[PDB]
Amino acid sequence: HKILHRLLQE
Amino acid sequence: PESADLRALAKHLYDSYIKSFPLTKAKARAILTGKTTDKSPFVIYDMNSLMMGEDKIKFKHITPLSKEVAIRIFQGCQFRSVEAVQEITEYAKSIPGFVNLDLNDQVTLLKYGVHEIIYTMLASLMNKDGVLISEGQGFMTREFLKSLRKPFGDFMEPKFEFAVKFNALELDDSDLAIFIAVIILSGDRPGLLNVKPIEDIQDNLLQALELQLKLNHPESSQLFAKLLQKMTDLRQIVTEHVQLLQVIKKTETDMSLHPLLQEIYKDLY
Ligand SMILES: *c1ccc([N+](=O)[O-])cc1C(=O)Nc1ccccc1OCc1ccccc1CNC(=O)c1ccc(CN2CCN(C)CC2)cc1
Repeated sequence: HKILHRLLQE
Repeated sequence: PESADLRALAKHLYDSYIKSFPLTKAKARAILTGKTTDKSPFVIYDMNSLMMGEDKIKFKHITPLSKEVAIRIFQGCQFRSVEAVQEITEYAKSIPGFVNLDLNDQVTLLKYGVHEIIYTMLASLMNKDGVLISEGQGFMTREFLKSLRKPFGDFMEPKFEFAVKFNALELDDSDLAIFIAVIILSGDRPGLLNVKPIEDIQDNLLQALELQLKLNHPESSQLFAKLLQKMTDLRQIVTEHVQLLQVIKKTETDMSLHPLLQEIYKDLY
């Protein structure tokens, strides 16, 4: 879940 | 007494809801009832008015370059869904304690939650005969969506069916803010590691939601109960929505699903 992970950290 | 903290929570949520979701129910109803005297949405009932409405609705998201109507509409719908997920995610971050949860759980709550929330988001844009598109610039009819070829003709109907029932509860943005937070923090999602801190936060939100509904809708009784029963139906209803999308991903070579949407539909139920 690279994008979902990325939206949550950024 | 401790109600003040729940009222504070409800307002904190409404304030971040306003920041996260540009098109509110208030604006959508204003447009749908003509309360505001901005120029009405361009109504789209068929292939021809789809074509004629192109100045206002602006289906230019196919920018490598086009295809049959069903695909162009579905990708229009798909585009907005991606942004909806970006919005729900920002809103989740504002829910107190959520970002302190395990990042796998953050992901899992959103993975299952977004779909349930999107159905509620569509309701705000809907009446019995159609849906607002292009940030209120357009209005696509329910008949037109139905009349599309399979598998696309039945994609939006379940949302229309739900929307008719859901909108009858006559919730506003301040109710919806807390309702969305409750959905996101369900501790019975598949594959959750730490259920306890999810359930602790959700305890507060349901208390906040119960209070809000009594204060904001004192005339209307068992609204809290009516609302939880919808929330449980919603979970049931989303299991069909996932299956139709598997088919579209696997069958329709003309188009493709946005990677993000592939993440949230992957390995679900
Ligand atoms: C629809 C299809 C598939 C999925 N899915 O794969 O999960 C999801 C949906 C969906 O849920 N849509 C949705 C969720 C929440 C809120 C609104 C919607 O979509 C409403 C809808 C319904 C039918 C057709 C279109 C739409 C909304 N889309 C548009 O209005 C639209 C999108 C994109 C454009 C082009 N833009 C390019 C960039 N700049 C220039 C603006 C215009 C125009 C209109």
